[PDB]
Amino acid sequence: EFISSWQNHPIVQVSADVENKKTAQLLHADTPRLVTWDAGLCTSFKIVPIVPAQVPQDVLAYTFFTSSYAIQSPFPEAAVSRIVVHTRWASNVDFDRDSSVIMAPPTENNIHLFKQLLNTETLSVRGANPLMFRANVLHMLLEFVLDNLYLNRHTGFSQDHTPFTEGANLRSLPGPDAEKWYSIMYPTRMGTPNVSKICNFVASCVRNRVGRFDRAQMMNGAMSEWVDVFETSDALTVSIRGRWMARLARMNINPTEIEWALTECAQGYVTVTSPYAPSVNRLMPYRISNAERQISQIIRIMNIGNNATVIQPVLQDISVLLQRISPLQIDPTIISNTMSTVSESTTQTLSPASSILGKLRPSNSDFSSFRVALAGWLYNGVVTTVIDDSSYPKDGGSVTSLENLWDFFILALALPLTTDPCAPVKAFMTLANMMVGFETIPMDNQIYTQSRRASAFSTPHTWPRCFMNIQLISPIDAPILRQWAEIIHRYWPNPSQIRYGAPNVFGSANLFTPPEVLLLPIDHQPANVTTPTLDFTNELTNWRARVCELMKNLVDNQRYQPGWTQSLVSSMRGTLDKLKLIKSMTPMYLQQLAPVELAVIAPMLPFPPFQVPYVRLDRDRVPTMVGVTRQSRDTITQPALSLSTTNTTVGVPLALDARAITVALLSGKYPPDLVTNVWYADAIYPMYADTEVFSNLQRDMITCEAVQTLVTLVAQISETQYPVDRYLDWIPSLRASAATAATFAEWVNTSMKTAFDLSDMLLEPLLSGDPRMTQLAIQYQQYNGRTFNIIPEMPGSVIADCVQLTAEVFNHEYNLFGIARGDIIIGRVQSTHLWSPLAPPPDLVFDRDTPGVHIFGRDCRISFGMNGAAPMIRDETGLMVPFEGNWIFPLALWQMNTRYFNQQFDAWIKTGELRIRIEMGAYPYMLHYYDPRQYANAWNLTSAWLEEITPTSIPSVPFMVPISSDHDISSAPAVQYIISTEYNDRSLFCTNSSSPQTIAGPDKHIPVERYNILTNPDAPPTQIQLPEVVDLYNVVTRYAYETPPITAVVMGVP
Amino acid sequence: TVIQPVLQDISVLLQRISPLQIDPTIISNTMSTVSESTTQTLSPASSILG
Repeated sequence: EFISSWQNHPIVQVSADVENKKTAQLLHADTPRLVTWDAGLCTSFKIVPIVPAQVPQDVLAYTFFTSSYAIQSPFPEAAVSRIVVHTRWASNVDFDRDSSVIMAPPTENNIHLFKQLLNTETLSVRGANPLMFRANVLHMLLEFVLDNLYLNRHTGFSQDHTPFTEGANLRSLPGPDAEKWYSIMYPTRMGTPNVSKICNFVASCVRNRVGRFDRAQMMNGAMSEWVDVFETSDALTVSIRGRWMARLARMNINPTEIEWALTECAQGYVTVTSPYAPSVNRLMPYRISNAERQISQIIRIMNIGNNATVIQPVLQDISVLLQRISPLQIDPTIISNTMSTVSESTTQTLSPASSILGKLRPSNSDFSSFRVALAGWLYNGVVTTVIDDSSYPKDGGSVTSLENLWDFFILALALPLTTDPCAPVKAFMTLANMMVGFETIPMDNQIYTQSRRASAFSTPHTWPRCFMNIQLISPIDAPILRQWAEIIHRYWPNPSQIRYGAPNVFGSANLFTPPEVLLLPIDHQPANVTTPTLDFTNELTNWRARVCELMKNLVDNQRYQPGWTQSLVSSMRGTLDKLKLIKSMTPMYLQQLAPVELAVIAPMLPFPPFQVPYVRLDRDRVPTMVGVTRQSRDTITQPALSLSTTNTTVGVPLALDARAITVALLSGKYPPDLVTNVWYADAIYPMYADTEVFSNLQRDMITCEAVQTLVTLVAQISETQYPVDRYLDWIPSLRASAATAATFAEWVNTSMKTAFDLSDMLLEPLLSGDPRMTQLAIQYQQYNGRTFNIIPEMPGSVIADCVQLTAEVFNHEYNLFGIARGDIIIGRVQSTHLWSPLAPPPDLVFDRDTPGVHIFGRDCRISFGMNGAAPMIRDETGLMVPFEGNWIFPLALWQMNTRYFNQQFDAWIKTGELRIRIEMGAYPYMLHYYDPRQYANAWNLTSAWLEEITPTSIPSVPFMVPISSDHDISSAPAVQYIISTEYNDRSLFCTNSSSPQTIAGPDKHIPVERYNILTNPDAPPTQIQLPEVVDLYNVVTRYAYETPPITAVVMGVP
Repeated sequence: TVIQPVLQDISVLLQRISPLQIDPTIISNTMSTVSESTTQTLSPASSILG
């Protein structure tokens, strides 16, 4: 029943997204589209006709005008012409950034541009909410900048064959119908037969500044490296592209340092070559500062925060790569062969060999879990590999059981390879549990007694006193267990370090450790031969030997031995002896080769290593918390102060299988004839033909760029802690809340993703939380309380700077963007004069300090007239006044009482002597031209505008401006109601451009300062007049650099 | 029985006069979890959501 319901499921949007695919993002990220080439004109401003020229006419014969001879003109030949922004209206690009900003001529409505952001509540299609004008303008400027990120392309030239120029070189545009461009690029090339405006302007210009200006021809017979040309353009886009190219050039590298980096990162196992001769200036933008890498690393950490499903596939990928590169493979039969030789009697009820072989079951697939355990060493910051619960004995076990003895053996060998700091305590408590009743020790309290599950001891606070202080364990009452504790303290592996990477190209994303440094939980000792042979001088070999000796002492104890038959004792000790001297090559591999492989692999990871120091037994330095922050508290501004109380803990444990790791430790063999320097040279060679790392570097650059853009943009509509300029305060804006900021940030993120062609997700972790106080930091804390924090000092950002530059320019050229500044005055003006309403005569306007005015505020209230008395309204001073004179309203005051005010004031405004000034700040505007010789009344337009005002939306202000003429005309009355407050008519370009002069109506010659290079013989060619006046004819640098793939220039030696 | 309608009606009136909107997707996005801890059942993030 035309109630306009069921129009609400419209534009109201959706933001909630299910994001289980963090793994896909982490394993591979889309590369930004950095380099793009533009072959067209580096301009974004278009001159358009508005009113066709008065041709033919009864005054001048048609033979005078230039158009009658079909001569192309650099400028429109029209009665009225104006300037309109139209990004890339002449460009010819290869990749589209799909962020165009286009308006229509002011005679055509342009309201839809300013209602694009937050007018989801606006009903009318012709209206928009003034309070989001600032946000809409900021979005428009951001898209304006983004659409212009292109590199100018060098096309080609041709010498002139006509006397119009002194043999200049003219650049040829690509694409079809290139004829029209030659008349637009070079205004000075036109002939000057007439006295008209265009001909006069051209004749008053310099003649040698046209076409090609300078070039750098390096190689005879190849493309010129770059050129400089005089051609139509705008200073703003030229500056933007210049700084963009400057950033790209700062990011450049050359092949020689590339081969140096690749040689370094491969540890000398791979040799690559680069050419040595005059090149052609390729462009390979891959070098970025360490700060950007740290920012990207922190963002990446915050994604995988406290989630295991996101990190586990990374570990499997690393395991697969390691298995692909490593020379170590499982010996199928070593354990069975060595255990089949022990001697035993067939009359025994038990057989140690049976039990051990039953527990081992070497399924050959155990090296996968061994490899993931190895990979865990690189990410102890977020992932803490631990032994699964199921590996421990079910009820706690007992030393009298053979099965429990073998379980203890498996756990004892498996534990030292995990990244869990609390591992040694669990190793000790594993035996302590089995030894209960048999042999006792003092524990801390009644909860964590000697009979707790060994896996329960997980934090430094639970470390038993007796374990840290050996003397508490009685050498008489507990010999075996004291011996075990001494073994743990004296023979646990010592962590070490190793250098890796190529910092001068790849940078370094290390946070809590020095660059190039990679920590290990095992001491590394480089091998000095390339033909390895079996050796027993290893940490892990000593560990296994000590464990076997401890078991042997346990069996032979006189308090425990008499429970066993002598034959069983002999078999057991023989089995332990066999296990002691097994010929497993894995400890050698871990001590000598594995660190080299990790160092080789690490720089090529998609997720660079993130480590915290390994502490052997210093309970004071065990890390207990790793946190990141993305916000700041209420009043705290300095990140070093709010970091402690605004961080979110990050980390997650991962479970492994002790059986598998023990099998790996026991059954490793090398290929029958191994020569390491050949094996690795053969294996590593393919894997350094991968260019994913450089792509990751570019992605990292864009991440920080976007973060800085977000903070700078948000610092405009709200209040933040960072210093920032402010040029758009005069544009009205609402009192922003958290929700408004979140919506604005979502829009910014969408725009940036679209512009650079990113299909994955960007900035999302920052969207959660309030974006008005963003800050990036990270810290971790030891057990003793000493804390360490890292605050990456934010680098620059070209896009934010360019956006601010365009905003600063907008503070002067707001007319060109279809925006009028100031206020409006509503009042009847009837006369035959021809002044433009956009440039009203000074006497018609008034302001707050004009004598005899009335200012009105929040207390609008009206007393109706009675018995002929005039109605009255209350001034802000408490005076009662009639409906006449000059008033001043804040606009919201009219918005909140539209209907009442219309009904009360329209008659007096139309016919009486009432004039009102509405305070707007800024507003879109519309033009309606009219014939001066005909009667014209503008009351209908103003009436519609007034009546369509809504407490949420207003429509574009309509103006009625006369049409300029180039010959004598009659006059006719005109009734005007709306005039602007100050000058707002900077958009106009020329009037009667094809005629000798303008007789009636507003007059305007070609803006001379827009062509300062041509008009001023003394100006240097490279002068610009920003931010006050944008020029329309500049010196443009066009490049011809190559962007070859990495493998095309650097080829390895097989 | 006398009290019940009064409180119910005032609750409804407050519910559809206030600008506040209750949106649990805030909680869901902040936790940003489906089911962590692939193998071991204990996962506090899933537990609190449940």
